[PDB]
Amino acid sequence: SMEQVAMELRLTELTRLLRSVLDQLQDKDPARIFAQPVSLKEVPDYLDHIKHPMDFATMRKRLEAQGYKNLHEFEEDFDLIIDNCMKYNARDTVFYRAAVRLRDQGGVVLRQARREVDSIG
Repeated sequence: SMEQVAMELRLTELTRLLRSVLDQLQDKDPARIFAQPVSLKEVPDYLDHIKHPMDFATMRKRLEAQGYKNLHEFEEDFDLIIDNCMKYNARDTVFYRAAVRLRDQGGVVLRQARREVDSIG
């Protein structure tokens, strides 16, 4: 149907906008602490601690399969990156502090993205 295609064009445009959002958030992690999944080889107990791991590469695969239906879903995954890190690592660690900084800096980007998603439909 023509409706199905119009829907698909909106998903595609959302995917375009989320890709740019993703790039901007990832620039706020110049150390690449959140680039890749936590290694189960190097942290064998990780899944005893963290039930839903997340990282920027895993978000990027979902993105390019057009697997985010709305900004809320995308934000949930971004928040997992931050929240997982702040639970697993202590406050006095480079990792915890990197999450805080990403959260604070990401807030600005996400604030405007929400306006753009509402605005452009």
